[PDB]
Parts: sequence; structure tokens; C-alpha cells
Amino acid sequence: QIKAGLIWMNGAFVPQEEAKTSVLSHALHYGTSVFEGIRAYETAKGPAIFRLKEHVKRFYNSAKVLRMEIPFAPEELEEAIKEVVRRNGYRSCYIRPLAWMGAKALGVNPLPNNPAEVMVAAWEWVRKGARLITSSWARFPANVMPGKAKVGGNYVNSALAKMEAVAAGADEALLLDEEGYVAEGSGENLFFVRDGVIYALEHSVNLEGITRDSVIRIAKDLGYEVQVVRATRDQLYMADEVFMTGTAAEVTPVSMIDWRPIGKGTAGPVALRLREVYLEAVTGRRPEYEGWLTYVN
Amino acid sequence: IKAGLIWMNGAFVPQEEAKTSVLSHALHYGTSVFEGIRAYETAKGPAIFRLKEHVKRFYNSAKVLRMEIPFAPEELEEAIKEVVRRNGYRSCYIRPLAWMGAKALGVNPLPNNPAEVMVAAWEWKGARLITSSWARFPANVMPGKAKVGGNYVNSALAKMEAVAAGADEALLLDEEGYVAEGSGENLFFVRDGVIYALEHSVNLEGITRDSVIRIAKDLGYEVQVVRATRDQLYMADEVFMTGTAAEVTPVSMIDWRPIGKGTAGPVALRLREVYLEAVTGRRPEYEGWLTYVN
Amino acid sequence: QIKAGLIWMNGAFVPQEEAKTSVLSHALHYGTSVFEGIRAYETAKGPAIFRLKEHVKRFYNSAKVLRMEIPFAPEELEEAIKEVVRRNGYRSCYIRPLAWMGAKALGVNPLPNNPAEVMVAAWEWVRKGARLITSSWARFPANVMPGKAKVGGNYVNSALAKMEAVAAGADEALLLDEEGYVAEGSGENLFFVRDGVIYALEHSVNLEGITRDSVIRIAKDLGYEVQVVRATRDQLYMADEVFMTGTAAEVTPVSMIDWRPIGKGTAGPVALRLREVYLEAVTGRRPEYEGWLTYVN
Amino acid sequence: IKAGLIWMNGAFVPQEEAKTSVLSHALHYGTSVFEGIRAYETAKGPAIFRLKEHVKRFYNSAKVLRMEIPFAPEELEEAIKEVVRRNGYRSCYIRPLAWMGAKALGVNPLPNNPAEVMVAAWEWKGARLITSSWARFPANVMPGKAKVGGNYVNSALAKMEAVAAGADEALLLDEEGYVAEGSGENLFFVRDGVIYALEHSVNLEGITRDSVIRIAKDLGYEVQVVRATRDQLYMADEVFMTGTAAEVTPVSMIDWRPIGKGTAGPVALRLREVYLEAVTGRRPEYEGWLTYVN
Amino acid sequence: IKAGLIWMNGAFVPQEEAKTSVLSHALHYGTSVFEGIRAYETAKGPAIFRLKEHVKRFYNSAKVLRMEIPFAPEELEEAIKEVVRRNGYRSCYIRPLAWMGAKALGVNPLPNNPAEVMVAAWEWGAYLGEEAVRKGARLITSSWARFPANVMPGKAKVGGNYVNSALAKMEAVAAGADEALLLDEEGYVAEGSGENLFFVRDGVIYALEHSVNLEGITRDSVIRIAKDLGYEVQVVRATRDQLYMADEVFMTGTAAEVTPVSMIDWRPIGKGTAGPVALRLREVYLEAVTGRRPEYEGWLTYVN
Amino acid sequence: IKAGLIWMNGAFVPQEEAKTSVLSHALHYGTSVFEGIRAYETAKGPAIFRLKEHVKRFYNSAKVLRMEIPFAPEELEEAIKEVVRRNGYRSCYIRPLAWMGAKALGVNPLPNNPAEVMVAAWEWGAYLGEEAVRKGARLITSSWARFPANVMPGKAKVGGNYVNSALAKMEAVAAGADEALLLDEEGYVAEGSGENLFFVRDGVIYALEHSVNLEGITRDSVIRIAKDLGYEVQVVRATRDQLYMADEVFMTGTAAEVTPVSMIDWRPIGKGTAGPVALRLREVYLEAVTGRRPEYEGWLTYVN
Ligand SMILES: *Cc1c(COP(=O)(O)O)cnc(C)c1O
Ligand SMILES: *Cc1c(COP(=O)(O)O)cnc(C)c1O
Ligand SMILES: *Cc1c(COP(=O)(O)O)cnc(C)c1O
Ligand SMILES: *Cc1c(COP(=O)(O)O)cnc(C)c1O
Ligand SMILES: *Cc1c(COP(=O)(O)O)cnc(C)c1O
Ligand SMILES: *Cc1c(COP(=O)(O)O)cnc(C)c1O
Ligand SMILES: CC(C)CCC(=O)O
Ligand SMILES: CC(C)CCC(=O)O
Ligand SMILES: CC(C)CCC(=O)O
Ligand SMILES: CC(C)CCC(=O)O
Ligand SMILES: CC(C)CCC(=O)O
Ligand SMILES: CC(C)CCC(=O)O
Repeated sequence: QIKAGLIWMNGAFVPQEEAKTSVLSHALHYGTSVFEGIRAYETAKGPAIFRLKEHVKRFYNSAKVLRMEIPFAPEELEEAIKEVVRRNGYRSCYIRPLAWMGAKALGVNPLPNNPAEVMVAAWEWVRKGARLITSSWARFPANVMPGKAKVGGNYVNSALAKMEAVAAGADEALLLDEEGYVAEGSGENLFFVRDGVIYALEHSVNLEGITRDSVIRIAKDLGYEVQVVRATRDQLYMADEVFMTGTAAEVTPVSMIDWRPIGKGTAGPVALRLREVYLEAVTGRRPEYEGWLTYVN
Repeated sequence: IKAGLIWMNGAFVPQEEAKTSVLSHALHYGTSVFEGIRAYETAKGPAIFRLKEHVKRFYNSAKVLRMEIPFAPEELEEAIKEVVRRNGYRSCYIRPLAWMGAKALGVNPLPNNPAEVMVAAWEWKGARLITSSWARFPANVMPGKAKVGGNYVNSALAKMEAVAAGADEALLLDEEGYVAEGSGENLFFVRDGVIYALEHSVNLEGITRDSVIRIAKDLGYEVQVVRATRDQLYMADEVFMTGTAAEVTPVSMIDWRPIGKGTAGPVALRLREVYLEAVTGRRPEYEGWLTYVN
Repeated sequence: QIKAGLIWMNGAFVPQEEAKTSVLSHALHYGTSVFEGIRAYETAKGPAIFRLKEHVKRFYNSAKVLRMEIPFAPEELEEAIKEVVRRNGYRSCYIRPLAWMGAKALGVNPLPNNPAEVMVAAWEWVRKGARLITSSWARFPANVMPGKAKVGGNYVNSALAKMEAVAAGADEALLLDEEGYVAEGSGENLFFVRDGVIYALEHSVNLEGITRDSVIRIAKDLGYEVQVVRATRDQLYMADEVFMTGTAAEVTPVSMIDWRPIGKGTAGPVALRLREVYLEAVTGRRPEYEGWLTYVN
Repeated sequence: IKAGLIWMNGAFVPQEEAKTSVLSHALHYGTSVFEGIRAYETAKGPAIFRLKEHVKRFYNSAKVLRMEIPFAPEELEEAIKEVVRRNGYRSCYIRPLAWMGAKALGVNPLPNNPAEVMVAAWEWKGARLITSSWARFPANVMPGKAKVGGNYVNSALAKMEAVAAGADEALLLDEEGYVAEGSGENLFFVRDGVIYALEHSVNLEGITRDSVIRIAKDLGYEVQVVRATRDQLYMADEVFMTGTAAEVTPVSMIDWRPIGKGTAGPVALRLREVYLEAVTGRRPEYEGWLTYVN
Repeated sequence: IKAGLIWMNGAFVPQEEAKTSVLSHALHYGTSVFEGIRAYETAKGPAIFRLKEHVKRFYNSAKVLRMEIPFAPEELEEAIKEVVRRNGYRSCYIRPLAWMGAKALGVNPLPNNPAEVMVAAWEWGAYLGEEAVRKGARLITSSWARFPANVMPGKAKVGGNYVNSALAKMEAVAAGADEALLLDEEGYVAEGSGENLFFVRDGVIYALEHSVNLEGITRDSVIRIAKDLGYEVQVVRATRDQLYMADEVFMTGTAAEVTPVSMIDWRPIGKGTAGPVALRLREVYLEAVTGRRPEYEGWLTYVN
Repeated sequence: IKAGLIWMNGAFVPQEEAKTSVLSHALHYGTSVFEGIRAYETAKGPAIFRLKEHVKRFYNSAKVLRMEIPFAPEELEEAIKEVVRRNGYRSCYIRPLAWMGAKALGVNPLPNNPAEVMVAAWEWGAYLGEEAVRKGARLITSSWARFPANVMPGKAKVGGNYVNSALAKMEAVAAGADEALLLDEEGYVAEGSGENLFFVRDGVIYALEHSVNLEGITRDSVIRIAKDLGYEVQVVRATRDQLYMADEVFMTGTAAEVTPVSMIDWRPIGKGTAGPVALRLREVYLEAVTGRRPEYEGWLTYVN
């Protein structure tokens, strides 16, 4: 099982064993929950949470999409997130805030169930490159599921694609949109490099990644030209490099897609430089990016 | 919810004890499957409607997610009969649920198998619809033939929109623009004496829809299955929807445009009444669809 | 100009010259009108209007799509339609009822303009086959324009396709839907015949033609098997026959599509038989179909 | 409508005489083109805003329908100035219209050329939007870059739906599910200090949109052009729309979800005010956009 | 390929001489049409299955490309019978091909008419045994969608179309499956890389609508056989999950005959092995093509 | 076609010997890849335009099909230079082609690797004069949509892809136009049957986004030239009516060079004849490919 330890449950910390909810909870039946993925990294000055405010802002934004009411002020959630790290003595960990519709009723409409229940849990936490396979499941259109939010139900699509990719022998899935263009990974944003230029994929139906945002800023600071474009699978096949970004995935080089090697078939220099600066940033070794860190101690 | 005793992975427990970890995969990623089953009071006690058909779909939904249900269908069927008996229910709604637990939180749910399972139950002018701005998911985006938890975010968004607009229910179109179904009901319309059931397209294959078609044919109605547009519904003599919870519900208006006379029509009302007679054990011809708990 | 003569204008007949409306009429700016196409044919017992009630029903149905209020009872319109034939001494003519939003205001919302203005005008009115060309304009999706109604604005799509077809040297345009399947002509429903079976195209985004309905009934009465299906352009290219139906088009055989001959390259026997029975029906020579006729005298 | 003297194919006539045959092609098939132009009162009299740009689009719209306008642009420009002068208007809305007449009623409009033309004019918290169930037409279905009469059946359906639902305006998506525009307004949103104008996609290339972008850049704002989804708007700090009739209108709520603070935002209000200063002749930098009638 | 004597635009020549210019339009632009026909040995000699239906489709495919075949259908039919006789074949696969030649290489193929035509045939190296048939084929849904009806002519066997089939088949094999299941652009099931699909549920046999698929002659044959056996057959549009929950799934094609499908996307179909309906249909189909069914003799053309 | 000596998998042979089996996978299934390269005569001998960029795309196209080209890029580059020299050509069109051979005819082409390769070249019969260029090309929007990105590989020059181009070109010519303008399935402008599109409005040059189109080398060259001349260039998605109202429209391609478009769907573009921007870009492009522009010499590979 997950070694989470003390979990913040609607205002107070309780042992993991006591962090449970009714099986009649609306979210367990209809996917009506929202969550975030946040990381803390150890630094010379103790644990530092990466871009906490941006993650909390998105958490509340996701709730708004479902017209879900979070009965806590953003500042309270931010304090709870800092405390879940402190109270458990974590240094490098993954933090998972979750807001879900409770068991007041089970009609499909979740409004009668407001306000949402909320909890925050956490647990302690390249050159070869990842191998991807294009999925037979398309990322949902923008008027089918809210792709800019981390809504629980959305991940049935990610789960189906990820299972398919792993079953096929790949590390991750690459999903296309319904029109046939590249969208993103089951849980990562995509980038590719061609003739020295870095191409970030347009937001289309993808989540607006905070890691993606961070990597674009880093890339420009390093002097690279960055263009935002729509891309096809074969534009990726012919790229010099391809890489993915995400809180859990950090910056991961992609060496092969659909059994077709990308460039030299191993992680490229651009993706590796971006990954290195990103890791230096999250560990408090880049003064120019200290604004992105929230020190727990 | 007044559920009372709930069957939890093999044994009944008080409602307050029917809880699961907040780290359960399904609570974060919508990886659960469920069913909606009804029991109606008859002269011979409570009767569950088309129990085996619902249980079959439950396991079918699980297969779509490659979810393993650690119980034989026969065991779940017994649990469903028992949730009615042990709680002393007569007319009730039964909700079986299988969900991925808290073994891990990677998006891939396979490491979380087998699924946890529970069965709960609780005693149990025409509708006005508005076409939704949310389209029912394409067949390669979400599994529309299964009752997978995550699917219902789409239904929830559409239902909230309809209610906020002043309607009773939402009518969702598919991405191409054709009529799909309600947030939780299959659709039918009637024109010049003929009953038109909508093709399955991206919709759930409703058991009530199936029941209604059989009843309609038995009553002598001509039934055709077609793809339909919103304006084919606007000009229909009648429109109605079906579902376990919705039974057979007449639709009197869509997008503020009256359907036919603007009130519940004769065909929808007749099908609803005959359906009620079937589920309450008044029609010998349909007794095969009933499972008497006593 | 059109030789219409006496035109029924909101309750009373007036000379064609007096049948005018403000240039500030909502329908002249935003396509907010509905119309019908009805024909009267000369018979041994005088002029007979074909399926009048079905056409009037559709007229009111089209108005409902626009939430347009027609300030006359269907029976009044039916009488006006009979009178436009009588008063002008017509025998074989085309009848055009039209309801349009007036000049009360020019906001895009037409509701403030209700009730609609209404008028009814009329004017006196194969083996080679028609040549069609597939259009570069797609028939509108069912959630873009109301394709089951004869709404004025809809015909911008038909006009663009028809102009294109004529410019290319064809007689009529064949429109596909956005997905690439055959839809219908700019103003006609489509049918094809293969191995003795008659295939009527599904309604999809097309208008539910009354001529199409009539031809299907006639076909079945003649003993032909009729199937309703979705079709692709190449299914038509390989058909034994292809034909179109419409009030103005009656039953018209199609001998060529996209410069590819259909079957023998001339009208086929099936389309010709259906056309003949249809013409016998509308001229009062088929006792079994007399229910479809409304004799003006 | 209090239009007064209307220019009809070359000469002004009383409003009551400005009529056309009910057998006019455009009244049956939507084959007309129009423009929306405004005149604002300035210290130097009425000034028409971006007259030549609007006249150019008028002729461009006609080309899409292969419609022949039997007058030179210069003649129409003079007619537009005169409809303001002869009626003694100061702040007014000007509506030029070209339509296919009554020569014939075959669907093909070519036999009806040249088009008839008229020019009429009349004195002239944040908006709440709801996403429409009607999608703006694909680029190969209706000519979305032209103000063709028939196109507005789509706008009318969406607007009626929005108003019936309790909103002020409709937000239409394209068939693929992305945001397109309002029933008669282009859309913008603001996030983290950056102004985002939506790409042209299937929308009309608004002159107000163009004006707003120029003003925003001149004021020092960063402006990006992107494709957007409904939930990108839900999470924006601000959303606003532009159009000749709508000027610059802030949007405080979409689908009952508040945008930012739930009230008109600073950027939208500032752009609206500077735009008003430009059209009323208070900003020398934008005088090139004005045509003084006197 | 051991084809032997090949019919080349009117006359048979040794395989070594059956070559065409590398400047042929079809080698650069996919402008060819072909057919897949089979001759099955019987006690009365080889019998070609539904020859006229295949030849009709061959000419229909050519019409889609506005390709002119400079031979009458009867001439091609005789050549098809002769390729079997002249090579002394019993059972064999027959491949007629019409392609645009090397007159020019502008994308427009009209200047290249008339098309060159050839008919070749060769023997099978091996056949699947009942054990393999019963285990059933494993399919995986492809990331490549079958082309929309206004993108490529899906009702014709046009060479270029098969780039789509090739991409899907390679993907399926690489993923460990036997065949690919392609969806259409809208997300519904279309067909395999070279087979039509069917599924069985609650006693009813469901054939998929034609949609963007090729109108298979094997599909047609199976439907006729199923109806003759007393089965109810319905034609519908289907989703991947309707197949996941079917009692049985099977595919048809000249090369594939009737092949049961036991798993799709690692999800077992029904019992996880071939079912009784597909196995029965396959048996009757094989009895028909090998001349053991008097009622279906009209479908056979005996070479001798 | 008068090609003369053709390079066939490693060595030059007379055209008559440059033939391949009619059982070649690519002749039946469109499994080939090719390039369009040009050599322009200069006072210093023939100069091949952007040779390495074309060769890179050739190998990239092969990768999409998982096709193995058994030659190093440098070998192909030498063969391309030699086909010009050995035939004594000055200006000429060069056509490299890699195709799947006749090892087997299962739809999966992997068993057929490695691919066969050839390089042929031939001279132009005629060129358009300034009069024709100024009149401009007339386009008509096609009823055939360019394939979605998950249907056919639109970034590669794969043989099968051109069935779509062939159908569109035939349709356009039959309608009386010079070329077809294809839209994508969603209704937006894609490209011509074999040319990328550009339009000019209010002084700005608009290149179309790549969408489902091929990333043209001529398109790339024109954008560089336009920027060097001082023009503002933007890349956007466009609709047919945005082109109808453009001041100018033009298309690019190796064979098409820079061709002004004066009419689309019988609607005149701007003045109804070629405009000054397209004519200027065409002139500078021609100066570049014929070695009259020192700043662009890096794009040329002199055979002598
Ligand atoms: C969370 C997530 C990402 C990555 O976003 P980050 O903010 O960089 O963590 C990408 N795609 C999906 C679908 C996600 O849920
Ligand atoms: C459960 C459900 C129905 C109704 O199906 P029944 O089997 O009749 O209860 C219809 N649509 C959806 C989306 C459903 O989930
Ligand atoms: C009127 C019309 C038809 C033909 O319908 P009928 O009822 O047979 O006259 C077909 N298509 C369109 C678009 C039409 O408007
Ligand atoms: C007229 C119009 C606009 C606004 O354009 P402006 O040039 O700014 O007046 C926006 N959308 C549509 C559909 C329009 O017709
Ligand atoms: C040839 C083919 C089939 C099978 O058709 P049969 O006539 O049964 O051989 C199925 N699908 C495709 C794409 C084909 O090319
Ligand atoms: C070859 C080609 C082009 C032109 O590209 P260039 O590199 O400029 O020759 C454009 N479109 C298609 C479809 C092509 O095949
Ligand atoms: C796809 C999501 C479950 C992963 C969030 C993260 O990157 O942390
Ligand atoms: C809306 C759905 C969750 C209701 C299921 C049922 O009809 O029982
Ligand atoms: C397309 C419509 C204008 C024609 C109606 C009719 O067939 O009479
Ligand atoms: C809704 C549109 C008709 C309004 C045009 C304008 O902004 O003037
Ligand atoms: C897909 C095709 C190449 C196969 C033809 C056949 O079944 O014989
Ligand atoms: C479309 C392609 C066949 C043309 C390549 C070229 O422009 O040379």
C-alpha cells in the first residue's frame, strides 16, 4: 500500500487508516473529483515545494469547471500542503491534494452534494529515453471532457491509453486528438526539436502544464528559439528530439515512437540541458528561479 | 442517503462502516463501474427487474477497464437479493459498485486489481429538455457502452447545464451533431404512428430501452431504429426517454419548442403504464424478467 | 420577371406589383424565413395539388424550428394555396408559400419580430439523365443549420453548391456531409439501385423529402426491395442506377457523376418506372394514390 | 425602426417606399450581404468609424456569393455619408445591404444579378454568456468570413437559446469543440497580464477586434493570438467581446461560472474606454480611422 | 514469389519477363487496382470462387480512378482461368492487377491511359490448422484510422489505399497481435487491415455496415450462408466496446476465409477461444468454396 | 519518358533495363517513397537545388513506412549528381524512388525489406513564359479532402498518398481549372495536389501552417527569400474565403517553383492577374536556383 502517513482531512490531520470516505460518495460513482500533483525537493535549505501557488490556483480552477465549492481558502490549503510535508518528516515527496463530491446524494447532478470534501496526502519520492506508442484512444474533444482541468473522470481516458501502451511494450502512450493531430501523453505534455528550434505543442485539448511552462521559460533563458505549433505523428518521427514534461515526469527525453527511433535513438542534448536546469531550479540551485520555490522550513 | 446495511466485499456492514481509503484509485481517476437496478413491490413481494441482464453488464463494464471482479456473478446476484431482504425493502433502487482501490496511484489501474466491490440500496406534464453544449464522448474517447464512473463527468456537466437553464434534463448530441441521448436516459420519438428508437451510436445499450421496444412490438406498434437530428425531434408527434431510474418519461418540450401538443403523449404514457404493469408482476408474458426476492 | 399574378399577402390577394416588403425586414438581412415548394398538376378533373397537407405540416414545422409564429391556422393557409391556383386560372403550376420575419427590429434575435409575415405565390409550370458533380461545399451538420426544415438561410449552402456544379459543366451538385458521406443534391434527395435493390439514402442531414417518401411507397407497391442506407461517392459510381427526387425535380435519373458514367450511362429502367408511376399519381391516374391529391375545383 | 430616408439603388426615398418584392431571391434563400457601421458624435460633428474597411468587406462578402454590386465603392461611401447627413444623425448605426432580387427563384442566384442595394441608418456589470448547442459553421459549409444573410440563421438560433436560458449572449463553439465566437461578436480573454485574441478559425475577421488589438498594443499590452477551449475562458482573469454594435463588452460569467472576480475587469474596461475615445475623435493617433461627415 | 507463367497485357510470359518500368505512374503514385481471387481444388478440378463478382469489382475499382482497362471482362476471365491451367495449379491465389504505366509522371494519370494489366497466380505455402483456428485471432485496435469516404476510395481496391492497411498491420504485429482493427475517424469500428468484421450477441449475428469499408465478397457469402442456416443477421454500426462484450467476433476475406477472433486489445471475447457460430460458418463456407455444397455451386467456376 | 541511364540499386543501366517485377509490393500497395529534385543550368554547369534537404526528407519518408534504404545518404547524393553527368543533362528533373519489392505480397511490407532504390532524371519539354505566369493559375476547390494526419502520412512523399492528389487533380482539370485546392476534413484550406499555398493581404505575406500538408522545401525557400527582401511573413490556418479576399495568392513546389494564382472557384483574386509580390518572389527564387544570388549559393550543389 501507499506509505502516506498523516493525511490532512477537511481541516485536520489524521492517521492514514482513518482517512476514508463513504462508498456512496458521488465522486466514487461519477468521477466528480479534482486533484493536483505537486512535488517537494530537498535543497540546502530544506524541502522546497515547486510552484505551489500555481498548482493551488489550478486546483481551484478545476473545481470551478465542475461548479464544485471548496470550503477552504487557498491560503488554508497552501498551509495544509506545507504541513503534510513537515508533519511526516518528508524531504523529497509527491503531494496529492484531492477535492471530491461526497455522499449527500447520488443523482448525476453534483450540485446538491456541495461543498466538496478535501484532503491532502503525500509520500516520499535518462539518456536511454522513453519509448512511446501512439494510442488507439483519442484525447477528449474540448466540449466532451474539460481537458484544462484535472478532473478525476478525465483519467479513465488516460488509464485506457496507458494500459494499452504498457501492454504493447512501451513506457508511455502518445494520444492524438479526434482530428488525428498529436495531443499529449497520458499524463505529460509534449515537445520536439528540429533544426535547432524547440517546438512546444499548442494547448489544444491538453492540460496547460506547469512543467511545460517552466521548460519554455528555461529554454528561452538558455537562448533557444521556441515556437508553439500543432503537430502530426510523422513530424515527431522526423524530429531531432522529442521530450515530455510533467510534475511526476519532470523532463523526460523520448528516444522512440511507434518503434521508430527519434534522431540518434537516445536522449538528445537539448532535452538533457532543459532537464538539468529544471532539476537545478527545483532544488534551489538557480537564484533566478527562486521565485518558483516555497521553502517548508 | 438511507442505505442501511451495505454489502462490502463479501459481508454486510452498517452504512457508517462502508467506507474506503481516500487514496483509492477510483476516487482520483474515475476507475469504477456501477449498475442501476430496481426492485418493485408485487402481490408476491419485491421483484428485481432483469437482474441477470444488469449483472452481465456490470461484468462487461469491468472488462472494458480490464478490472477484475473477485466474485462470481452468482455471488453478486445473491448479494443484490440480500441487500433488499436484510433491509426490508419493497420498492428500492439497488446500486452495485466495483472500484479500483488504494494499492497505488499510478494512472495505470492494473496494479490495483482486484477491484473492491459493494452493493447498496435505498427505498424508492412531460419533461422539458434542452440540448446540451457538451457532446457525448466519441466511441474511441470514453467507453460509452459501459457504466464507467469517469464517464459521468460528461453526464454531470450536461445535467447541471440543463437544470441551470430551467429544464428538467439535458439532451446530448454526439460530436458530429446528431442526437445521442439524455444525461442518463435513452431517447425515442414517435411520428405518424411509428415508434423510433435511436441507434446505439455512442450511447449505453439501455435495458429499459430494450424492454420498451419489446413491449411496444407486443402491443402492435411498428418500431424502427434510426439516427436522428434535433429537428427531427422538434417535429415529432411525441418524444420520450427511458432508463432504470427514469422508467419511461414523456418529453413535452425541447429547447422551448413544444413537442406535438406540448404535453405528455398517448404512446409514451401507454408504454410507461404497461412497463409499470410488467415490473409489478401484473403481466404473465413478462414474468421472465422478474426475480422475486421472497 | 416571374409571372405570378395575384399573390396572397397576409390574408388577402393583391397584384404582384403590390406584393412587397420593407428592405428592413429581418429575413432579408438574416435569412429568417421558411418556405415550401408545392405543385399542382392538371387532371381529368381539373388542377390537383400534390400532398398539400404534408407540405403545410412541414411549413409549420419549419417555422417551429425558428420559433417563428405563423398568425394563420393551417386550414387558412390551405385555402389560400387553393385560391392562388383558382384566382390565377392556373392548371399546372408551382406554389411557393413563404413566412418571413418582418421589419420590427434588426437585432439578430428574431423573437421580437413575431408574428411572421406570410404570402403565397404561384406561377405556371429524361432518358439522357442528369449529370452531377460532387461539391466542395458540405451539407451543414445537424447542429449548425436545421437541415430538416426549409429555412431561407440554409439555401446559401445550396446556392454555393449549385453555382459550382453549373460552372463545372454539370446539371446539379451532389453534396457530401462533413464526414465525407453522400448527403443530397442542392435541392433533391438521392437514391441508387444495385443488383435489383433500391437504396434510399438515410435522412442524415438531409431534408425528409415528400417526393422521396412517395417514391419509396411506389417502389414497394411495385414489388421492389427498398433499403435505407448511408452511402459513399464510390458506392454511387458503381451503382446500376442513381436518381434524385424533389417536388421541382420529380423523379430525375442521374446518368453520370464526376464524369464517371452510372451503369449504362443513360436513365435506367427502375428510375423510369418510378417516375412514370409518380407522374400517373400526381395527374390523378392512380386510384390507389388519390388520397395524396387535393382537387382545387 | 426609425430609419427615415433610405438610399435605394442610387436615390434616397422615404422609409415607406423602401420595399422590395416578396419574390426576391434573398427573402427565400438568404442570398444577401450586409455591413454594420457606426457614426459617433465628435467635437467636429459625426464621424464614421473605419468606413473604407467596412465598404471593402461589403464588396468582399459579395464576391463570395458571386454577387455583382452595380455601384462603385466610392458611390456607396458617398451614400453612407449622405444617409447620415440627410437624416440629421449624429450617433447612429448604418446598415448597407445588397440582395438578390426577384428575376427568378431557382436556387442558383447568378441569373438574378446584379444585386439591388440599399443603405439605411438609425440613431443609436459585464455580460453573461452561455455556451450554445449550435456550432458555428465549418469553413466549407457557410462562408464565415463574409456577412452573408443566410449565415445569421445560425446566429439567430444561438442568440435565442442564450436569451431563453437567462443569459445576455451566446458563445458558439466550432464543430470540433473549440471556442469560435459570440452570435455577433469576436472573443478575447486575459490571463496573467497577457491579452489573448482568438484566431480567426471560422469566425468573421472583426474590424473592432482589429481595432482593439492595435489599441492594446499601443497601450503596452502583450497580445497573443490563439485557439481556445471553454475551460481556458472559465479560468481566465478576464473575458470580453468585440463588434461594431457591441463595441468592447466585458464578460463577467460564462455557463454560470464567474470569470475572475465575477464582474467587469480592468483590461476590458480600459480597452472599451480608449476605444470610445478613439471613435469620438479624442485621440490624434487614431484620427486616420475616422471619416467626418461634415 | 513462385508465380511461373504470368499473363501480361494479352499473353503469357515467364515470370522473369513480367516486369514494368520503374518510371511507371503506379510505382510512384499508387495508381493501380487489384483483386484477390482464389481457386480451390475439388474432385472435379480447380474451382474459382465468385469469379464474375471479383471481375466486376476490378472494373469498378478502375472506374473510380478513371482508369481504362483495354480488355473486355470476358478476356480477363479467360486469362484468370488460364493462369491456373497453364501453371498446373490445383488450389491457388490469383492476383489480377491493372496499373498506370510510364508514359508520364505528372500526378494526373489520365495521360497514361490505357492501363497495363497482368494476372498472376501462386500456391499457398501453408494453412492454419483447426487448432489455430479454434485458439482464434488476437486483434489490437489501431492508431491509424481507415480513410474517410472523401479522402481515399474505400469501396475500391486501389493500390495507394493499402499504405493505410500496411501501417496498421505493422503496428498490430509489433504490438504482438495477429491483425489490426481499424476505427473510422469518428471513432467507430471500421474493419481489419484486409478483412470485414462481424460479431455475435445473444444469438444474433451482426455484420458491420459498409461505412468506409470495402464491400467484401466473403462478407456477402457469409451473410447468405448464415441466413440459409437459420441465423438472424442484422447490419449495424459498432463501437470497440460492443465487440468487447460480444459472445463472438470473426472476420472475413478471400485470404482470411472466416476467421474467429478470440481477443481484442487483450480483452477476451466470450469464452476466450473461437465460438460455435464462427466455427460453423467457417465450415459451411469451406464446404461451399470446395464444391461440397450443391446449393452454392452457382458461386463456382470450374477451370476444367 | 526519356530518362536514359538510370541508377538501379548501386549501378547505372540503360532505361530498358530499369524495370521491376509486376509482383512488387509497391505496385500493389503504394509502398514507395520518392523525391522531386531539380538541377538548374548555370554558367558553371548544372546546380542541384537543396540536395541534402531533399535527401534527408527521402530517408525521413522511408522511416515513416519502416522501410530500410540499403544505401548511405552520401551514396544516394553521389548517384543523384551522376545521373545528371552521365546523361549529359544541363537543367533537369531528378526522381529518386525507393520501393518495396516482390519478396511477398502480404500487406505488411516488413518481410520485403530492404527496399529497392533507383534514381532517374529527364529534361523538361517546355516551360511557362512570363505571359502565362502573369495571367496566373486558376484553381478550383476539390471535393476530395487531404487526408487526416492519422490516416495517411502527410509529411512524407509516400506513393500511396498520391491517389488523393491524382483524384483531386483530375477533378480540377475536368472542371476547367489548372490545379486543385484541397481542404482538410474540417473544411480549412490544406494545399494543392502538389503545391503549398500562400496568400498576401494588406502588405503581409501569409504562409499556411503545416497542418496535414507536406513541409515544402520551396515553401521554406520562399519564406526565407520574402523575409530577406523585407516582407513580414506570418504562418496561419486559412479558409477558402480568406483566399477569395486576399490581395494575392500563390503556390510553391519544386516543379511549380513560385506560381501566382489569379482565380479560385471562378472568383478573381485581387486584380485578377498575378500581383507584384508573387512576381517578385518568383524572380528572386529563380535567380537563387540558377546561381545568380551569392547569398543563396549555400543552397546549390554544383555537379561539375
Ligand atoms: C497533470 C497533467 C500534465 C502535466 O502538467 P504539470 O502541471 O506539468 O504537472 C499533463 N497532462 C495531463 C493530462 C495531466 O493531468
Ligand atoms: C444507465 C444509463 C442509461 C439507462 O440504461 P438502463 O439499462 O435502461 O438503466 C442510459 N444512458 C446512460 C448514459 C446510462 O448510464
Ligand atoms: C425541398 C427540398 C428537397 C425535396 O423535398 P420534397 O419534399 O420532395 O420537395 C430536397 N432537399 C432540399 C435541401 C430541399 O429543400
Ligand atoms: C459583424 C460580425 C462581427 C463583428 O465584426 P466587426 O467588424 O467588429 O463589426 C463578429 N462576428 C460576426 C458573426 C459578425 O457578423
Ligand atoms: C479485399 C479486402 C477485403 C476482403 O474482401 P473480400 O471480397 O471478401 O476478399 C476487406 N477489406 C479490404 C480493405 C480489402 O481490400
Ligand atoms: C512534393 C510536394 C510538395 C512540394 O514540396 P517541395 O519540397 O517544395 O517540392 C507539396 N505538396 C505535396 C503533397 C508534395 O508531394
Ligand atoms: C496524469 C496525472 C495523474 C499526473 C500528475 C503529475 O504529473 O504529478
Ligand atoms: C444517470 C444514471 C446514473 C442513472 C442510472 C439508472 O437509470 O439507474
Ligand atoms: C431546393 C428548393 C428551393 C426546391 C423546392 C422544390 O423542390 O420545389
Ligand atoms: C449581430 C450582427 C448582425 C451585428 C453587426 C454589428 O456589430 O454591427
Ligand atoms: C487486403 C488485400 C490485400 C487482401 C485480399 C484477399 O483477401 O485476397
Ligand atoms: C506532387 C509531387 C509529385 C511533385 C514533386 C515536385 O514538385 O517535383
